[PDB]
Amino acid sequence: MQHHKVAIIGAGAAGIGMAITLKDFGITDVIILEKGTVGHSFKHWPKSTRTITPSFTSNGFGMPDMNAISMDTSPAFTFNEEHISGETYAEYLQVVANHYELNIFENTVVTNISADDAYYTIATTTETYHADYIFVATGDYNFPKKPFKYGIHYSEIEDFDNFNKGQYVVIGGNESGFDAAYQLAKNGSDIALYTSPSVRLSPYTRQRLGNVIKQGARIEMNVHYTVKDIDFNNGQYHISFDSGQSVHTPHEPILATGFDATKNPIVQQLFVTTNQDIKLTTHDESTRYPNIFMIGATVENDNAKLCYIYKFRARFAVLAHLLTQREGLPAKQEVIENYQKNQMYLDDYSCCEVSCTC
Amino acid sequence: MQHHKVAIIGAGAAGIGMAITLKDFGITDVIILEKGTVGHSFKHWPKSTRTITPSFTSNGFGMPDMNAISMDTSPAFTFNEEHISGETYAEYLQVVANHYELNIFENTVVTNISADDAYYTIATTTETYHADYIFVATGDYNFPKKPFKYGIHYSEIEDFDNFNKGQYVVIGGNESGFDAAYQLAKNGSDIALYTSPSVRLSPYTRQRLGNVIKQGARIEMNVHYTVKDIDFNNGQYHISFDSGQSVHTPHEPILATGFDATKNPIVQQLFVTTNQDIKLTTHDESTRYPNIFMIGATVENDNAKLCYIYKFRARFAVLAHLLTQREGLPAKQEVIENYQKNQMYLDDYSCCEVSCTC
Ligand SMILES: Cc1cc2nc3c(=O)[nH]c(=O)nc-3n(C[C@H](O)[C@H](O)[C@H](O)COP(=O)(O)OP(=O)(O)OC[C@H]3O[C@@H](n4cnc5c(N)ncnc54)[C@H](O)[C@@H]3O)c2cc1C
Ligand SMILES: Cc1cc2nc3c(=O)[nH]c(=O)nc-3n(C[C@H](O)[C@H](O)[C@H](O)COP(=O)(O)OP(=O)(O)OC[C@H]3O[C@@H](n4cnc5c(N)ncnc54)[C@H](O)[C@@H]3O)c2cc1C
Repeated sequence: MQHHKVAIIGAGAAGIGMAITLKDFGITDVIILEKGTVGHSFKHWPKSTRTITPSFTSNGFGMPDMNAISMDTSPAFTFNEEHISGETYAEYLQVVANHYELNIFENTVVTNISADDAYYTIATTTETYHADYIFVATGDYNFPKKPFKYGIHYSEIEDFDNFNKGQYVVIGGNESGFDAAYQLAKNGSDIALYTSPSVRLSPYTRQRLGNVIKQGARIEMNVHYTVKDIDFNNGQYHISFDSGQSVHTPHEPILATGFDATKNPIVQQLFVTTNQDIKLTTHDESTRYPNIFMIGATVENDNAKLCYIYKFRARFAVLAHLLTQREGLPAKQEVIENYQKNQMYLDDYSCCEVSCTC
Repeated sequence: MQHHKVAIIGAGAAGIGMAITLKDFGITDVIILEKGTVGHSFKHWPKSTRTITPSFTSNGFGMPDMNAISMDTSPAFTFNEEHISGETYAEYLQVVANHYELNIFENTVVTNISADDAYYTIATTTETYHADYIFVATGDYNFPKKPFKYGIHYSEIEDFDNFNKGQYVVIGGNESGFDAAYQLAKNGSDIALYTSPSVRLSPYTRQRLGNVIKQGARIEMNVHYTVKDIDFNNGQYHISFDSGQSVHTPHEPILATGFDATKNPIVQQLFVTTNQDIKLTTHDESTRYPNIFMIGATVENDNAKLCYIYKFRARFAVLAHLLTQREGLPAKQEVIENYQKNQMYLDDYSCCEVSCTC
């Protein structure tokens, strides 16, 4: 019934962060609608997965803990950990949501959003809600890319310890693929990795991988290979490539293949989704519906992929301000200045240009 | 002979960083005078010591790698490491010094600085130099606190592996003391730690310490003890405390006791050094001599201890600007704005107030 100012779809990193930022800009009539519980995606990381980005409570001197979604919070503070488990990060989001008294509705699958006269109407599996501004914060963890007949996606592994010691193949040479190799190899398995790469790799994964290898771990990498299909016959898996002889392997291959936000129905209803790409204005706004915005790790602008918390969280306050100006309210320059001083006001993508001189 | 604009005493983290920042503000007639080689202190860390602060190349999106001493550099970039060895950090400072073409004079022990009419005169063991502005960047690693008859200071250990497996005592329950315990315990020794503390500890050291302990390591901590003296008699070391029965131990105790910058002759000549405290103006300037400043980890203001790279490096550009204004040159607002945007313009200590809400 209520004519809410804001509805945020999804109570993940981006939705919780955005709700806190909106509060700082004086916007409190905000509901968050979540299909599972706060931090759903993080709770479904494999058990051993840790953030590659390290948490340190540098919050006082100009940059908040890189994994924090608000200026005054820090997983390193709450948990005394540097590399955070998904389970711990879910709890971080719960601790922060409880503290800032966010109005969140769990176990509510948003099914349809449409325009009415005075607001947007939000159909869910629970009840209907209404709001002026919508922040689509739905991510993509539930839409992993599974292009072949077989293969276990990284996102569907509960615990790499459940795999018996043996011979495994990993497809995708990225952060998750090398993590998969490292998790399996640390338990004594032999891994073959096929990739479309160690040069793009974060220090955390690079050092962990290098240490098990330096200690004799058997991890091999084949570097100019693209998988055509995976089939199962004659008691084993057969990986066929575009250019190259097929390969056979005893256990199901692990796919570190990525995800696709355009597969989300809500994204399809609210944005132009031309080609696995979500079209947004320079203010992260839908080009179809006004006052509908996209937030989180799925925001790409080909001036920045925004896939890290420390990147996508810098947009929150830029949108909160825009919202206050469209509402005819004065600019909250005390607040805008805190965000700017703490690296959380990315208003110009021209200066996201990341490159070191040596 | 030359009437230099600037002389920086010390080519450590702070001296190299300050020279690069001065260059960005258009001040290039800068000499750096170093008693050893670039990064001398780091080269004399114990071999196993790593920065507790993690390096990640976040440089593009508003905060440079926390261990970097300039905006456009990153040990994570150059070395693909997160927790940096002292040896690697020395090389980082050398790579950056070579790239920015700093004018550095190694193996030059500065012995005396005094006022002349048109500039300051700098007596060294090599030759005499002259400069308008002096940045005292001498640190304190060579003045460890050794208050007892015996004890091996943490800073004088080359390699914790050289200690035979056995029974050790560590005095001081801080980052270095817990590192000492962890290094010895990981090689199977039993450690007794005496402290004036795990709550102040960084995530990196907390997790490493907790892991060896969880794996059965024998590390014990006695928490309300102050060492009076250490003596050696009857084949062993005797630790006597203010309040408490003495203790006896077979090997020389390891002191994680800290350092004292006021023991440096150059600091004594240029600052009021009342009580292990160095008196500075709100612009890090000497209260005795104008245009003489203190930079680095030794700058404390009881509004901030500035003992971390990410803290003390934020003062560089504030001083560089002050210098340009005293020179009657226009404010370089392009530069001032880069520094401000990258968390490296700490002009007001009132906002160094570090405290998380949860
Ligand atoms: C394995 C892995 C490791 C990562 N490691 C790092 C790291 O080291 N550092 C870093 O900065 N980032 C990391 N990330 C990247 C990024 O931070 C995460 O993807 C993060 O989850 C992005 O946050 P989000 O809010 O955009 O999405 P999510 O956290 O996925 O939140 C989306 C939420 O919306 C909900 N939802 C979806 N559809 C609906 C609907 N129809 N109705 C209601 N609710 C819905 C979901 O249940 C979910 O909780 C990692 C990601 C992955 C997958
Ligand atoms: C063991 C240890 C671990 C640390 N870990 C971290 C970390 O995790 N993260 C972090 O941010 N900081 C860390 N630090 C804190 C701080 O960053 C270091 O102390 C750092 O060395 C400070 O840099 P500096 O330039 O002020 O001093 P220094 O690096 O010590 O530089 C001073 C230089 O001046 C030279 N010098 C001294 N006297 C003279 C003279 N008379 N004439 C010419 N040259 C002279 C010296 O040779 C030396 O090279 C750590 C420090 C120690 C001791």
